[PDB]
Amino acid sequence: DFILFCLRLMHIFTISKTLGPKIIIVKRMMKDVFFFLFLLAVWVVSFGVAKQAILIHNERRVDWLFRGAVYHSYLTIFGFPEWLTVLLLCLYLLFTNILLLNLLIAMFNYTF
Amino acid sequence: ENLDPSCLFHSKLQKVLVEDPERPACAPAAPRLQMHHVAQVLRELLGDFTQPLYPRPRHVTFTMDPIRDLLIWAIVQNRRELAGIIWAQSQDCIAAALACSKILKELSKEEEDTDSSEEMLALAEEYEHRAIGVFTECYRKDEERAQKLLTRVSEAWGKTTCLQLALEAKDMKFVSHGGIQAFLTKVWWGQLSVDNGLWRVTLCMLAFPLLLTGLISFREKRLQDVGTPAARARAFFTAPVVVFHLNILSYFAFLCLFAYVLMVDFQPVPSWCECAIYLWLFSLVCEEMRQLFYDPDECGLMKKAALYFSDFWNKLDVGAILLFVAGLTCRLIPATLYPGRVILSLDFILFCLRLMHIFTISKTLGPKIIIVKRMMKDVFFFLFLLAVWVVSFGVAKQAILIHNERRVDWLFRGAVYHSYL
Amino acid sequence: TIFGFPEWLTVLLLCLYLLFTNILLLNLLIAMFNYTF
Amino acid sequence: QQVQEHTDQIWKFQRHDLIEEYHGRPAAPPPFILLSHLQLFIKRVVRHKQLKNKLEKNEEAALLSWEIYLKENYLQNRQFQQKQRPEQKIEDISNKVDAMVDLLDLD
Amino acid sequence: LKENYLQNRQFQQKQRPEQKIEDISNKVDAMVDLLDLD
Repeated sequence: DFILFCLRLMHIFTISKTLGPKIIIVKRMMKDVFFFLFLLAVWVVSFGVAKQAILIHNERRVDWLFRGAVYHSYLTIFGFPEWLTVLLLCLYLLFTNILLLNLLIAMFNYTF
Repeated sequence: ENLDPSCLFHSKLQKVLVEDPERPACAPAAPRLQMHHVAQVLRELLGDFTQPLYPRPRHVTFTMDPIRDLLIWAIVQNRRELAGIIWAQSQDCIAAALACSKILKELSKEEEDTDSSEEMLALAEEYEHRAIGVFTECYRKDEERAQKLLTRVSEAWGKTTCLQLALEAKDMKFVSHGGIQAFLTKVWWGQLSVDNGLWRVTLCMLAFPLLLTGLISFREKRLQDVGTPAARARAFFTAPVVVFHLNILSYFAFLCLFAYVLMVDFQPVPSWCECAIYLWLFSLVCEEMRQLFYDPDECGLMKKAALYFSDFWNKLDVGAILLFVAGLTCRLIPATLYPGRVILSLDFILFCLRLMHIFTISKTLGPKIIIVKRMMKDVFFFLFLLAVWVVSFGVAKQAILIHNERRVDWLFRGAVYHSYL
Repeated sequence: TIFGFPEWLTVLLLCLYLLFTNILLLNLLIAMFNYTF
Repeated sequence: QQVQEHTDQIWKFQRHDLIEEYHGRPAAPPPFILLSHLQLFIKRVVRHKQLKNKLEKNEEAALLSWEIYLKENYLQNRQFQQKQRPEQKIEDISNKVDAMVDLLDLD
Repeated sequence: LKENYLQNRQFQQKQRPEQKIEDISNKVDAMVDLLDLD
């Protein structure tokens, strides 16, 4: 409830001369922000369960291995093993660090 | 018999006339122009799905609707001012304009002469504009009556509808008219009214008897007012929005169950859930196989397969099928369990990439998918140059600040971790 | 955070932060700075 | 900025086959679909009127006459609007003064 | 002030070039008829 009352303070800048139109613009942009968030979420959970599946055996740990993989996937979202690790890391650097940001550049520049 | 001998159509007519067997069967010195020769060469240009316009035979006489025959004769010689006069007195003008656009757009591709090719292409675009201009005038007066023009079967043009001609001729401006989009949306919602929204459809998908309440739309109010709930349920489940949503929910449950089996239930002896996902994927490929053998028009089976295999998502689907049938026979050999596990993991990634196909049906999201499908091409070539730059500075950093050391995975992987950081 | 059964609760807090912070205000800056540029 | 202007036309063109496939598809989810499959196989053992249908001739004649009338009205509007272009007005004005030139020079 | 506005609007609508061409085209027809009739 405190968070919901503190979101009320954004109503101030509508009375400003040059700030109101920005509020209208972000009220427009929310609609496809949400639908982009859905696809990034399903992509990230896909690569997370792939990473947990390949590099570990079948283990029934409830909050050990699942929360460890969740922390690894959250750390990845915040950003002879040489060939395999280089392949996984270059796949992540290919997909995550480029394409969806280009989609956001395109979509946000479009709706702006 | 008196076409000008410089046009392409005259050369094609000469070729099909000399290639006929029955005229040198009669007399090789006497080739005789018959009307079914013209019908045979028109069937090639206009598309295989139509019928022959002039039938093979086995005072005066008219054919049915002579003005289309005069129009076809005036078009293929590229006579603009004659065709502009003749089309003004035609009978069913919209199908005529679309067929003329299709013929000229087909003829302009194989002429090998530049100025006449540009003249033909401009004329085809002009006739597409004529068709749009008549249809919007028809659409302004009545809504529901003018939809019937898009779907009737005209016997004058080889028993095809007016929509297939626009779809085959790539007439992009006609299909995006807006009345056509309203018609496609009306087909998409099916039986019920188009304005109830998506979330209401999800809730009545969730709840069976909520459809029997007064929270849903209908049109053709004899079904809305008089409530026969078995018929109302059949009409609700017949609409393709509902079938699309049930299919995507079944696909989502399939993906979640496959992830659960791949996580913990992987086992060399066959579990029952492996048989469940096996028959699920068998059902999916059975429906995909059924979609290829449908063709009601007697078209090319190789042409149908070439159309299917040229598709992007169909190629991704058959790639996932190939990876699944590889991983299954890798799993059944008990000495190759871990390769089967990693191959099925990559197969899971390939099946989960299939879920991006959803947003094409969205109104404002499809163009974004087209844009990223364009952007991939230079994303890849930029990735090459960044990779060679980074490995260059990495081997430079390892070379300057260390002596010559032959460590296999100590110093090389340490420098690899430093370069990745 | 500005420099950038607990599974459900931590995932909810982290996805709320990843929703709000990493997206929207940067879009507002894209809009406003592109506008005044 | 190269392709963002007109790709919506390509999407509107690409909408149709996605509509038509699900219109033609049997109404069962992929687990429970197979019985419908074998039901269709019974039709294999022994189109639709929504995208393609043959009308009745007494109704089709009325429809075609209505289309004829609207074509006529469209041609009237197009010819009248092509008269009012300013370039055509200047051309008509230039053609009209030559008759006055010849009439003044001949007498 | 309404009267003054209407005067200004009518005078500015007279000075469009399309209207000037239309008036020029209408004026030459009287000369055509006068030259053809006599």
